[PDB]
Amino acid sequence: STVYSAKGTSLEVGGRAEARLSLKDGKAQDNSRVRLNFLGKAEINDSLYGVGFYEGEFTTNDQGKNASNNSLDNRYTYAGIGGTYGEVTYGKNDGALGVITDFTDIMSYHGNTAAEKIAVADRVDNMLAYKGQFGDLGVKASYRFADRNAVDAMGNVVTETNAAKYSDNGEDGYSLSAIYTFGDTGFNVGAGYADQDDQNEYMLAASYRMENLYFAGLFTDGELAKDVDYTGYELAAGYKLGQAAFTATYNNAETAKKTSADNFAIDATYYFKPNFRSYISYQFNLLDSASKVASEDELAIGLRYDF
Amino acid sequence: STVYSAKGTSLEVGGRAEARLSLKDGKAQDNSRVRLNFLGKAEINDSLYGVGFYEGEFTTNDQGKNASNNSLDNRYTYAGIGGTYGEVTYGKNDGALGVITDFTDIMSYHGNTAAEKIAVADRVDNMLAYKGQFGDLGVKASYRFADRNAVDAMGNVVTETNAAKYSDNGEDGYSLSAIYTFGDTGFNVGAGYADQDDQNEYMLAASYRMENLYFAGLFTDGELAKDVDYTGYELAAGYKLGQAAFTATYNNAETAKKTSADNFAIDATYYFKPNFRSYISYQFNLLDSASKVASEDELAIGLRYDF
Amino acid sequence: STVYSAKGTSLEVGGRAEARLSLKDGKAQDNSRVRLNFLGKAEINDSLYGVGFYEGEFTTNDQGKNASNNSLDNRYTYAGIGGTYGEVTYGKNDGALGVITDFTDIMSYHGNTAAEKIAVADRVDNMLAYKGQFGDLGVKASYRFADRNAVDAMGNVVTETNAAKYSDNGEDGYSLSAIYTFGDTGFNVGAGYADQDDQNEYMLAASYRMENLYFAGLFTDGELAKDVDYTGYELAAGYKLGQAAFTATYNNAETAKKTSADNFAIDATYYFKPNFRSYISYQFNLLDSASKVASEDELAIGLRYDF
Repeated sequence: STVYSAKGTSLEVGGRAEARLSLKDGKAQDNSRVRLNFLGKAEINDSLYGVGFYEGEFTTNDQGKNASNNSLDNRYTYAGIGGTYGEVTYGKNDGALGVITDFTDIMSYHGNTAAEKIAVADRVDNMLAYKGQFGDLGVKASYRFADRNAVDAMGNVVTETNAAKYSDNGEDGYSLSAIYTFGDTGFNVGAGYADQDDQNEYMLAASYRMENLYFAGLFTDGELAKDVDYTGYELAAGYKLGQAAFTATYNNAETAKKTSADNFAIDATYYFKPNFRSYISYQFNLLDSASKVASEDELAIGLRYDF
Repeated sequence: STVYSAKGTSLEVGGRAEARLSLKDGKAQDNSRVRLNFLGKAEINDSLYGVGFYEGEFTTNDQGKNASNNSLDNRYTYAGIGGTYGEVTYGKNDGALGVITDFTDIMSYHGNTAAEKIAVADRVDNMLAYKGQFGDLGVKASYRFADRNAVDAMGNVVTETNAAKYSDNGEDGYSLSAIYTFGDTGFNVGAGYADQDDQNEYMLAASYRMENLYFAGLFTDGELAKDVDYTGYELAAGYKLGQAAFTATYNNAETAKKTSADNFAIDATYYFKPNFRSYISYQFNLLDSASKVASEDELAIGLRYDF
Repeated sequence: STVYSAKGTSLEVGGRAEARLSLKDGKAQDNSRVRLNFLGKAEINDSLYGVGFYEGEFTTNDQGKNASNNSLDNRYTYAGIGGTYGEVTYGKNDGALGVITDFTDIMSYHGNTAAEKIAVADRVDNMLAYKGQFGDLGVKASYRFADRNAVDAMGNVVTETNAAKYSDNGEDGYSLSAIYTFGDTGFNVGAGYADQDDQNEYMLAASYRMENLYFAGLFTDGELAKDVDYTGYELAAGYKLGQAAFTATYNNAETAKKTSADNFAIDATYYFKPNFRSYISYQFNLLDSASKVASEDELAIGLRYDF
């Protein structure tokens, strides 16, 4: 029953099977998903290595029939090289700000509703991505090229068979972030910045962990388009008791000077094993009459198996 | 060349590569397919475990060119928990009646043409599924929630950005089945029921196995819509001689009081190994002038490798 | 962390993660891709075996947003049987001429621009494929059935529910090739032929390898439609120095009596390990004013991890 890699010294296969039931106004939606991933690494010498990575996400939307479900999202497709000076990759990979949004994104299902990341800062293709650790300072960066297109003699996009010349879409950008870990103390701070076409943002964050408790704060500010502001605040707390972890978050965002998210959420997660867990979560959506839909609370129940 | 699971104690990778040539009126169609699956299990204690499962189906339809083939069907996406009282899952998984249709679904390619299962009884998402064994009695059940949707102030389906309130599609339902195995004797009986919106059905079945022979009967009856009956009958026989297994079935169904299927089929399957087999099969389609297409016989030839 | 095959004695998992940056007129396109493959083999006796194979290709096209990327191509889906007299498969697999085009297709990214293969000769479904080695002679062949369709009483394609009779698309064809290896000398010659509907072609090739050097020639000639000629020429050279391999090719094709490709290209590839390599490549496109687009040079940079 023995499984081998064709060419590598080794291959790590991972991902999840994650059953998720969402209840809003007593009505049920299946938000379940599978992820499959493949990680290969080639040691070159004891200070240099090559890496390759894929991850896909697979869902269903039957709507009451045994349908054919052709739903795939290639979340990551990259190769890279790393070693003494860090790691650099090309192809769809994470920008710089995810490690900052992680300060307050601690829940099983809810949270992360007021820390919007633009593409170059989040996860996107046609991008070089860098990371490295220098003592207690963790750094990330990315640079994204604008995407080549083909245009007619008037400059409109057409098929390469019938085009006059190449142009591009102006979607270049970059991101940067740093995190300082204060020795063994449990304290971290973080910051980052990103810029792409008419969008820019910065983030600042801090956190503390001590034994069975955790808390953290996050501030996000910038512009999602020309003269369209965005500002967001999140706070987070966590408590561990045996194999159970309980979390709460408060998230608040405004967009174009109007409240766009306002949510307090709490959950309980039970770890039967490190890779098998159940959870239940409730999000109080505190926007007023926002339409009724935009304001509905959410109950979520789940079971998560990690491969 | 060594392959590891990222987080699990173990991972089982399975599926098939199955070459299938279909001939009708001397004209060939490629019905070949690949299935890939991933099964993870986490032992919690010696009476409790967690489970996660994915399976996809992958085909081609070139029609004479070297085409790009984007054909995927996520057949199963689920997690569950089981142990002393049985197993329960959420996400796309089997309803109760497949283990009943299996009494007569014994051929490599043909058969199973007069035992139609509705969605909640077959395989569908937004569904809790249960199974367990109590002595010689095997039981299954499922319950399906209706699917949440979003509607305008007049109650028509629209995008959640522009909706007034949540509603649903009324596609709730349930299924149940039981199978009794009569000790070591080779005798089994089975029954089940399913109900969803305007559809309901029941099934009754029996089978006998003794050494190199097998035979079985199946009866299906109910409604596929309001005042639209469905009744189906199947009989099956099987004979094993060395590494070859030969099967024959007769299947007959009526729908809205008219004959909709009438097929006698026979095949031979040779097991070179437990996981590599060839087959040939012929289906006599006995409907009269039904159009010519609806009445054509089918010859099928195949080769099946299981991973 | 242990990974097993469900039913096989063993399973080989392979493929690649391949980062590729393409630059034309200073404008960047992400041509990166992942391939995943699964190869199973069942030994029957010491002169007979069964085989099953899948391979998929997975890409992204974000165009500056963190998009959902549903891009899959099932490149191979087949099962087969082989042993003393060779191997035969059915389902999407290679026709006969790829092993001939390989004489001059030696670069990491460029080359293979003037050796066009028709479907039955390239890779296509509804096809039997054969290969075998008889002393120093390597042979391949394939035969493709025309694809069944369903037509109305006037002979137009419609759904099988509403059709009168079955017809087909006339897309039958075959291919054949042979390669003679002259003992230990480093010399090979090759030839092949293919025919499908209104297309036919032949190929002739020769190559020499000696130590750190390689060179080769390829000639292709035939018709891509009724009274639409195609002729192509390629030359190739290769030099290895430590872990670096350098290649150059010249490719020239005419179609309907006009020059359709004219490219000289050169590259360098560094093998850090057998399964991890970087490359850089430049293609001089020598067509004149062809539109500007059709004539642009290409710089390509890459990193390739093989699983």
